[PDB]
Amino acid sequence: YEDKINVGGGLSGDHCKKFGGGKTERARKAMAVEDIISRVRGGSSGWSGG
Amino acid sequence: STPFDNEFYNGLCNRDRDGNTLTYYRRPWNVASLIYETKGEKNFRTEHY
Repeated sequence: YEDKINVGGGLSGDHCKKFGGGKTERARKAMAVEDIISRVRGGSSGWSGG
Repeated sequence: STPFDNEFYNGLCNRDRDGNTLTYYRRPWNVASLIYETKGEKNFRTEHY
C-alpha cells in the first residue's frame, strides 16, 4: 500500500513433502515322503529275492 | 573260516531233503540242523525338503 509515505511488503510460502513405503514378502515350502518295503518269503534261493 | 572240523559225522546219515533241485545233501553231526528257508526282502524310501 502507498499513500502519503510509501510502505512495501512481501511474503511467500511453499512447502512440499513426499513419503514412500514398499514391502513384499514371499515364501514357499514343499515336503514329500515316499517309502517302499517288500518282504517275500517265497522259498527260492535266487528267485525269491529276484 | 571254520575254527573246527565240520566234516565228521557220528552215526546213521541224517537226510537233508530240501532245496531247489532234486538233490540230497548231508548234515554233519557238529551242526545241529540247517534249514534252507530262503527269505528275501528289499526296501525303498525317498523324502524331500
